[PDB]
Amino acid sequence: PSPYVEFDRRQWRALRMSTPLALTEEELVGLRGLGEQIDLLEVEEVYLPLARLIHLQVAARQRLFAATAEFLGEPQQNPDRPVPFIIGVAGSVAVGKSTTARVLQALLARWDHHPRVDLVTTDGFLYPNAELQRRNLMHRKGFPESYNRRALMRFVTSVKSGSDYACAPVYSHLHYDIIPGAEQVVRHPDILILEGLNVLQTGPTLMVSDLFDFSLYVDARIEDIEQWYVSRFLAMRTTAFADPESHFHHYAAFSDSQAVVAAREIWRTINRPNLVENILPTRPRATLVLRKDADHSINRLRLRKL
Amino acid sequence: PSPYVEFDRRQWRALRMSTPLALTEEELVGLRGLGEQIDLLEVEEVYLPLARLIHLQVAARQRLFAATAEFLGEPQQNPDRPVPFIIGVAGSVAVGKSTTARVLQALLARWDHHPRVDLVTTDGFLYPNAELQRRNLMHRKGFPESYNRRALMRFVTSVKSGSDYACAPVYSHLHYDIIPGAEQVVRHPDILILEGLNVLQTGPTLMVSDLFDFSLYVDARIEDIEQWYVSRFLAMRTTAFADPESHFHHYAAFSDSQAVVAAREIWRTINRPNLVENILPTRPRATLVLRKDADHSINRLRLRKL
Ligand SMILES: C[C@H](NC(=O)c1ccccc1C(F)(F)F)c1nnc(SCCOc2ccc(F)cc2)n1Cc1ccc(F)cc1
Ligand SMILES: C[C@H](NC(=O)c1ccccc1C(F)(F)F)c1nnc(SCCOc2ccc(F)cc2)n1Cc1ccc(F)cc1
Repeated sequence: PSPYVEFDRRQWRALRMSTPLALTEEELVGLRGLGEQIDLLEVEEVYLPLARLIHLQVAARQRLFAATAEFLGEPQQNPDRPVPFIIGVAGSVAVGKSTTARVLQALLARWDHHPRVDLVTTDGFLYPNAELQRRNLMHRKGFPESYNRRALMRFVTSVKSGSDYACAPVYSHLHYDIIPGAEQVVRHPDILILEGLNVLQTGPTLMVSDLFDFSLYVDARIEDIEQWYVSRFLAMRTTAFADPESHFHHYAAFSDSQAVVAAREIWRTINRPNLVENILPTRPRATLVLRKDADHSINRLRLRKL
Repeated sequence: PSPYVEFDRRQWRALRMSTPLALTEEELVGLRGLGEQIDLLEVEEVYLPLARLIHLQVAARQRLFAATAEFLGEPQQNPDRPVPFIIGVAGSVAVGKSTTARVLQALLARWDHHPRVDLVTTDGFLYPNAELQRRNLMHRKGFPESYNRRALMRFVTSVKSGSDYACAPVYSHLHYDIIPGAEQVVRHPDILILEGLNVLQTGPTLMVSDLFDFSLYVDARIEDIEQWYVSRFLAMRTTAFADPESHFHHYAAFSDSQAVVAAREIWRTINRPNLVENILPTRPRATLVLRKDADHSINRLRLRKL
């Protein structure tokens, strides 16, 4: 006996969920438009039921806000609407956190209950390269201490406060650095998705996940993520690495075989250990774990018992 | 702005609040049953409203479980009813956690949504004195490592799993040790309250506060808790210390003056440092912070915005 309800591919797919849960052609066009060669069959058979389950929790939290406001005879110091409902998205580099997150942002905005949905990545809260250097942490980008934890906690707290205005900094992956002067403004959305390696990480004191209303961990066999990491790396030889401004131009194209080999070594030396030491242990902390098989198709969902 | 809604005493009192909330006389009689000279005016004027607020969260969770079971077309692997709703209660030694906990236990069982409310203290998860010897930890009794944290995690996990049967050990304060062979059995309650110094403490992997649905922190100025710790040590001269089976039986023989000196020492040397290091840093992780005046009456509630 476990604290999770477990579903295989078959039962999950088996949309007994008696909304004829099917997207329209307008929407499917829109969803192509996040093109990580996105498989619209998974969006409709898997991510749509998931947006639905999460929808039930957001709507529940919204009536609990109403009932509670009514009970407290709605006094001045109580807010006028619910604060943003915050979803955390965690997993290894290259498992597809960002794609999952973008898809949920899109699906969840479909309901009139919560149409304004924001997405922030914790990437924006890494220390600038210059600062990482000052601390001797360059070889540790994406490990817990390479993030300005205070700023990230201030950011999320302010969002949970129901501020009209919360600012995050912006990270360019192209430049391998924080963009000086850039800011993403978040203005009391109904939902805010927060995606990052570290979102479910444990801290001595108050931590970001203490402000999450729901959380998701994207999982896969460690070997399978290695393969996805390697492939994205070779593929980047065009798209990004090719660009002159790319911090990683000194790789831009140096033999497929030698790119495989370097990718494997960056994986084994940085990203894989960050996974074992720091990310995987946060897995049992998620409300929902999604396990994908070799070709990114979901084969197992574990959902915390309500 | 902050993540908290704040009430002072008068505001909380003002139960012109959308429902009449008064206790009946059979209720007030029952509530005297634990009447360590319980202030029954506070019980009806502060704790009743507090239990109502919590009830709203319990009932929300019950509906969400049903809306969710129906969306999932109710599978064999989803449980038939909600699993226990778990409330944590934390704060210093002598701050009145146990009283607080016992007053919400009886009050919450008032509603037919959730009549079966249990109470467990984490004291039952301290290592027995003998195992605490092997480890050189007798001087750290009540510090995070004096607990069998693995068994405490297993116990709370098993309850959140909806199992019919979960056993906690039993601590005797009289004998200053775990009673060998004795067990408290928990059998799928609607609500389980978990009271302890350590309930909201952080750790690297999964931690018990992950499995909570609501949590309370009982608060006061450190001066005042010292005053209550001291008063209770003196008072115990007559009561528990007087028992000849009392592990602290030699404390019965203490003059007032000697008792003040000794109590003041145990405090400023063991309990006060535990408060400052391990217990007080957990205060912002609570859903609700109850602050008490020197006289034991509540004077601030801080509640997390919904
Ligand atoms: C460790 C570093 N981490 C990140 O850049 C990073 C840091 C924080 C969040 C995400 C990421 C990212 F997804 F991009 F991997 C990394 N992990 N992979 C690389 S290569 C440049 C980015 O390339 C890829 C390749 C595949 C991929 F799936 C995502 C990004 N780096 C930069 C780097 C290369 C060599 C070296 F010796 C030190 C660093
Ligand atoms: C630090 C210790 N803590 C625990 O026993 C303990 C451990 C876990 C939870 C609760 C408690 C308790 F509240 F009872 F204090 C303690 N704190 N107070 C004492 S004296 C016996 C219990 O007396 C009181 C006195 C006041 C009070 F509010 C609660 C308990 N001890 C045992 C002890 C005495 C002398 C010495 F040198 C070392 C230890």
